[PDB]
Amino acid sequence: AIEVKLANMEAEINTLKSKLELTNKLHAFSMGKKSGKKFFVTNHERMPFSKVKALCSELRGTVAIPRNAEENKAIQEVAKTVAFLGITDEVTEGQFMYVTGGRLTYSNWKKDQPDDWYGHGLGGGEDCVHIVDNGLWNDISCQASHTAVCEFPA
Amino acid sequence: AIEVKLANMEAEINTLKSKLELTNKLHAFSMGKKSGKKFFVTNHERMPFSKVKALCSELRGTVAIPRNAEENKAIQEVAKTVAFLGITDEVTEGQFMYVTGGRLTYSNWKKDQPDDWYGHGLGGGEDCVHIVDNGLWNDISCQASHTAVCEFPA
Amino acid sequence: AIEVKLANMEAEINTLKSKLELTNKLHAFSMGKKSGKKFFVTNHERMPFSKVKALCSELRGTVAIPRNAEENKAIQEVAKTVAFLGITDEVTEGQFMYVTGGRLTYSNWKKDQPDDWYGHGLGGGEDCVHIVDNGLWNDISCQASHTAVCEFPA
Ligand SMILES: CC(=O)N[C@@H]1[C@@H](O)[C@@H](O)[C@@H](CO)O[C@H]1O
Ligand SMILES: CC(=O)N[C@@H]1[C@@H](O)[C@@H](O)[C@@H](CO)O[C@H]1O
Ligand SMILES: CC(=O)N[C@@H]1[C@@H](O)[C@@H](O)[C@@H](CO)O[C@H]1O
Ligand SMILES: [Ca+2]
Ligand SMILES: [Ca+2]
Ligand SMILES: [Ca+2]
Ligand SMILES: [Ca+2]
Ligand SMILES: [Ca+2]
Ligand SMILES: [Ca+2]
Ligand SMILES: [Ca+2]
Ligand SMILES: [Ca+2]
Ligand SMILES: [Ca+2]
Ligand SMILES: [Cl-]
Ligand SMILES: [Cl-]
Repeated sequence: AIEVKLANMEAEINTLKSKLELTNKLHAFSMGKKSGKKFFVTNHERMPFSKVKALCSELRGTVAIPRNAEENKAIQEVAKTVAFLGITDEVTEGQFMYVTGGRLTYSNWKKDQPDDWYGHGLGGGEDCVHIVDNGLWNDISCQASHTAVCEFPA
Repeated sequence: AIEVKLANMEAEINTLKSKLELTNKLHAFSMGKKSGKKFFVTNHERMPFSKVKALCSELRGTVAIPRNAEENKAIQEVAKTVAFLGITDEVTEGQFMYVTGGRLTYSNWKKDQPDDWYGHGLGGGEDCVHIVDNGLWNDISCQASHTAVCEFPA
Repeated sequence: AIEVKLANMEAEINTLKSKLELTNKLHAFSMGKKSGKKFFVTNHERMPFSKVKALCSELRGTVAIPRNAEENKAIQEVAKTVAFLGITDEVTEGQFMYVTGGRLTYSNWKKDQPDDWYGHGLGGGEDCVHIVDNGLWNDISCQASHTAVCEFPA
């Protein structure tokens, strides 16, 4: 009966994997994931950039990144407040890179930005980026606290 | 002792099956499932009727079908926008059927509806049904795009 | 093969435990849970207090309890309507205790409340509590039906 039990166990585990996969698809759908599109999610909590990265990473996701107007819109609609984006120029001042690697292609900066401003007193300039209400971008200090928005694959 | 190891693993599996069921109930609850009532959910995506059916099927659910005043209002509030219902007369004009079978019973038509309007100059007349923000019903082209709402058993 | 197959299943089970934990974490995150803080969830259903208690228990949570003004507002924002709180004076009239045990360490009683009113005609005085307008408290009949709001640990 040992082999029969082992064979049933494999079947129990497989059925469980299948149901968990279904749970995951249903949750993404209920959270607004559009067919074939990447989806964004937030808990509406503000925190320094390093905390957003750590949080999304814990969720097996990454800090939200707009690759085009459509996604930029989706992120602002999900965030409903100023939120960090997975874009920074910490590695080399002036050159913005996606946290997941690579130079910035699409951009949607506000007029007169980025400006690596120091007048905020949080020490240093501005090497992180956040999306404001109207969808335009601004470089801000990575120490500032803004809404955490994580992104999950299409 | 393999038999002992196997028994303990079976216990672990049973615990995970209970935890996953708990996850499922908490999620249904968080998305508004009322006790002893069917559960309606949407990702707020508009799409032709053919896709709504496909998406809901992939999630092991069906296109939302209101069977009474209670459910009509519940679905209304979930969609929050004009959404398709699982009702069609595609087969035989004038004979609206439930995507899951049977002739239409409960209905909440808007004054002058159905009317199988062809004036939309798209394709045929109107063989699908959607709910307006007012909660009423209207037959519409099955190729128009409206919010996708799926339903799960009570 | 047997022992090799069994070892693999231990790995399959452990992998599933981690994936389900990740799923639970993302869901709490999507339901608004803030880092290191407890969170509240509701399906927006009104029901008698005993129903609320049994339901939250089934979800492995407890009936929502404000421990401070901060949490009191949180509950108020999630419920959006009048909701029951996990506080009652059923054991000893006049002394409200947390359904989880212990005397109140924080209260936000409305003026002229608690009054253990009998004029409601449901029978008995008022031994339960619900948060009303402005986030203020009022003792109400446990027989009355109000929004179910459950609490889960930080
Ligand atoms: C939220 C925002 O845009 N903040 C910017 C700040 O980063 C800096 O550029 C400053 C220049 O004086 O202007 C501010 O408006
Ligand atoms: C949303 C809605 O009701 N659309 C209807 C359309 O289906 C068709 O019946 C047309 C004929 O006049 O009238 C419109 O108002
Ligand atoms: C919803 C509410 O506050 N109900 C209270 C009721 O509990 C009782 O105290 C009554 C006495 O007159 O006053 C009402 O305002
Ligand atoms: Ca720099
Ligand atoms: Ca910079
Ligand atoms: Ca700036
Ligand atoms: Ca027809
Ligand atoms: Ca028709
Ligand atoms: Ca019509
Ligand atoms: Ca009493
Ligand atoms: Ca009392
Ligand atoms: Ca009272
Ligand atoms: Cl910085
Ligand atoms: Cl009572």
